[PDB]
Amino acid sequence: AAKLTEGFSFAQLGELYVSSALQWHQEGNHHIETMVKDMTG
Amino acid sequence: KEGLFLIGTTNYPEEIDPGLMNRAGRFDRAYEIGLPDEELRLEYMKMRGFGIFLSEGEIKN
Amino acid sequence: IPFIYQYEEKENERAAAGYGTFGYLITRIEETLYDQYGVFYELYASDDPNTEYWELLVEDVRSGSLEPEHVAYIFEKLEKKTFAYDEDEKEPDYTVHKSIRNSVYAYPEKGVAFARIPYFQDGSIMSFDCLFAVNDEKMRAFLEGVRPRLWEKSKRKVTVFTDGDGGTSREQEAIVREVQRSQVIMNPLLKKEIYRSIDQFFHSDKSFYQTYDIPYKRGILLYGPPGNGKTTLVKSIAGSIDAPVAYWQITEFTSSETIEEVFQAARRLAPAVLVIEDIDSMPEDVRSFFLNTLDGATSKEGLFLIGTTNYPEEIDPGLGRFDRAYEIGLPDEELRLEYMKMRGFGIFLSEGEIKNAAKLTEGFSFAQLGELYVSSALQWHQEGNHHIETMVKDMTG
Repeated sequence: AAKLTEGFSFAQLGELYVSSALQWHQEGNHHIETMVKDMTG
Repeated sequence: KEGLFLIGTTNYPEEIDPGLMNRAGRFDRAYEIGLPDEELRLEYMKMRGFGIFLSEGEIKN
Repeated sequence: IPFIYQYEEKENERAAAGYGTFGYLITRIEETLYDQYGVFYELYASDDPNTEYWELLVEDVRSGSLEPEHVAYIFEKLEKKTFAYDEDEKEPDYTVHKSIRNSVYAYPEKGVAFARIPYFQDGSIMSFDCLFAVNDEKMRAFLEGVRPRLWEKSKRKVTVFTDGDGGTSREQEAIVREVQRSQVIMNPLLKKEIYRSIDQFFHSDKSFYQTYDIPYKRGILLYGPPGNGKTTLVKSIAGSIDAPVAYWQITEFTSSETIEEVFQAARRLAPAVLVIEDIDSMPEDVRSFFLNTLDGATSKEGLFLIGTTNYPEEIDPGLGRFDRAYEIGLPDEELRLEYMKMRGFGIFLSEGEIKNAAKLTEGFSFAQLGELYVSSALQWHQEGNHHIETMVKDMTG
């Protein structure tokens, strides 16, 4: 995830954390690769 | 300790400070409240009371 | 555990400053009310900050009403008489009557009594306003009655709010001219429509609003090209309504603060019509806040707002946040003709001459028909001759 987050601000890595946290806490599933690719686009 | 839930309103989303948006703190989701479609207009007219003086067909019309 | 101050007070040093005079006056006011009415009045406000019903008291005394009875003077050698005359008001009142300060008054049927107790300090003469009642139920009924009395009294008046640097200035004015509905010169179809709201809001039973579940408020915008007499029209509409009328004069001092003052003061006269002329003159930094007072989450009821603008563009950017916006154009032939009979052309013209003059005044504003009237009047009053056809043709050119 460090490798895929090129061009990411610290804030964006933070917003990634909160959004990735719910999913793991909601769906038992984090889906970071899906979420980094969706947050870039 | 323990939680403010903020709700902001605007008729002019263009004049919004963009810093407000898509952060978990500050406003993390925005929703558009748009003109009602026909099904919703018909729903509004019924609860509002148009049925007092309008027939079921006059309201549909 | 030790105490620094060990001085032991004479019992004479326990006395409360000012209480010996005040408690003595209150006791005597109560003894005197008992002697005259046979009941016991109790203090309910020792220096009442409320002014509304204290102003009703003064107007009651001033106008010779039977209801408030003069019970006693407080100090033998302070004033027993006063007069309404204040040189700062527009309309002087020369009424002379018994003083309010230095007096005790009672509304004996109401069970409520008033004493304005004088005292000396820095260096003027001031007073404690003291309110008495025979029991809690009468006190409450008296308070509940204040607003309906103020309402009836303000039907008979027009209240102007002029925004200033400190705040808004309230000014009551006599209804020197009453206005019948037949004197509202206006497009008949739209006159009919507006008066449906007005008659329901002011001249009917209020049950309509509860039956259809309809907020009890309204706001209409009257717009059109300049000189179309919008202002004279709104005053004419306002004058046809059997309810207090309040005019709000936007100035360069209008802020979100004066707005709230004016609306809270009008809302005390609810139901009332609130006239707002040239709402386009208000500063652009309060306009967002202003439109919220009419439709926001905490907007209130009881007011029928009527505004006028020449720039509908700038007031209600959604043009829509007023309930309805009506265009007032220049008068067509029949309106021009109603105008001429109401303004008094029939003084010096035959009916044929009026009909004709209505016909020749195409494109005339109401103001221009007015300026025609004054100029045509002199001639008939100066030369025995009116020469309207000559004067309309000369005023167009």
